[PDB]
Amino acid sequence: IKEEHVIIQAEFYLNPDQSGEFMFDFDGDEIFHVDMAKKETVWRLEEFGRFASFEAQGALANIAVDKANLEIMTKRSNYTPITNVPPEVTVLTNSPVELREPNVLICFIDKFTPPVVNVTWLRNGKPVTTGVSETVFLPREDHLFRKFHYLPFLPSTEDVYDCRVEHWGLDEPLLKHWEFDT
Amino acid sequence: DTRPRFLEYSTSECHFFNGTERVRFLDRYFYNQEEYVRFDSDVGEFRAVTELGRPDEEYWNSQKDFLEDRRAAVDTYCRHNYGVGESFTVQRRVHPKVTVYPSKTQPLQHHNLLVCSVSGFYPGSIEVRWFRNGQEEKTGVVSTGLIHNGDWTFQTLVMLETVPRSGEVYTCQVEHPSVTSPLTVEWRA
Amino acid sequence: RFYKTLRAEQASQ
Ligand SMILES: *[C@@H]1O[C@H](CO)[C@@H](O[C@@H]2O[C@H](CO)[C@@H](O)[C@H](O)[C@H]2NC(C)=O)[C@H](O)[C@H]1NC(C)=O
Ligand SMILES: *[C@@H]1O[C@H](CO)[C@@H](O)[C@H](O)[C@H]1NC(C)=O
Ligand SMILES: *[C@@H]1O[C@H](CO)[C@@H](O)[C@H](O)[C@H]1NC(C)=O
Ligand code: NA
Ligand code: NA
Ligand code: NA
Repeated sequence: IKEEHVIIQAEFYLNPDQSGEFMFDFDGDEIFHVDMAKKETVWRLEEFGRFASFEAQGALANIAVDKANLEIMTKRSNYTPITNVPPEVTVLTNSPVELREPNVLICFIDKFTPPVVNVTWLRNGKPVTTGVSETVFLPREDHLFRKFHYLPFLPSTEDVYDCRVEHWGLDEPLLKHWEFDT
Repeated sequence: DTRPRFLEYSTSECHFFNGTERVRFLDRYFYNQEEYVRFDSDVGEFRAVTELGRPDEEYWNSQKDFLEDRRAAVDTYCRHNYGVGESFTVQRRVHPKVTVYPSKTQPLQHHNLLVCSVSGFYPGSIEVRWFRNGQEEKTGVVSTGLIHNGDWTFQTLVMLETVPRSGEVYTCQVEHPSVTSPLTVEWRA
Repeated sequence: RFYKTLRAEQASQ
């Protein structure tokens, strides 16, 4: 006997950053998250928001409790800070790449904690932000996180790409390379 | 940033079996890297995972309205949320793109590789099979497995170890819940 | 239809 599906409500509060996140995950995919700054529900695919609703205020009230719980747990642990766990970074394409046929570079960041990263896409060693997207911090069966970053691009034999990941568990920012084959 | 960090993290998990016939609900709490306390609907009360969570097991089990809310979750929360998104999650069907291309071994081995790339599909469960002159190939079939793209799509690359002969017809066949008939892509040397 | 939040509760102080 094996489960068919899993729905997870994952939330965190982090000090001293004073940052929190609230999201729902279905079988490893983000259904939605709450934009804390705008106090609004952000759907992963637009169609979801046409079929379902979520009141952001409930996520905001939970985040305030998560913050209170962080203060209580921080004291109970005798002020023990987190040990950083650096991520594993994989760069792949959405599909096999063909010259001048638009495609997407996927940077998969996995098995890390705390849930804080700085991710830069590099085209020939230069920062690029056009059409980029990302997931929030996604849950794993363990205490660790996963995240995806996306870069749509027009494949050429000339251009090279890097996904540059900064995490406090990393001595230096981690660069994962991609270039067209043959 | 060298500043010490302090993390509070929780997951409220709904595990579904045979539709919604059986549901297992988990309310899990983590401080930094440590899961310290949880509520398991199969158990029926909070239980410390570690010593750090003993004060919460004791206190939360004494909070009558809170424990009843957790006990009702399988229906009021799990079954409720399953139904809300059912049409676009459980019933989401996204048909695959099937691409076949040869690949050289590096350095050259006796065989070369025939790649069957199956992409942009949902759900993750798929069957990708290689055929040589209408006969299934079980040997020389290598896959990196199922790859999640993090965007409600999956991909997989299934390679066939080949010794390509003049008039051999290779066929990659794909079966997936999004399609009623097996999808095929033929390749000739 | 609305997704429901499972409400958080303050820990033992
Ligand atoms: C991500 O980027 C920022 C900035 O480079 C880092 O955090 C601090 O941000 C402010 C400015 O906005 C500065 O005062 C600090 O100097 C920054 N810290 C450092 C060491 O430069 C942040 O540390 C980076 N996050 C990660 C996970 O590496
Ligand atoms: C916190 O301090 C108390 C008393 O000195 C001790 O019993 C306990 O083990 C400590 N816990 C941790 C996580 O350091
Ligand atoms: C699913 O639940 C019902 C309970 O009446 C049963 O008819 C059916 O056999 C179950 N299917 C499986 C695979 O357990
Ligand atoms: Na190719
Ligand atoms: Na266990
Ligand atoms: Na509703």
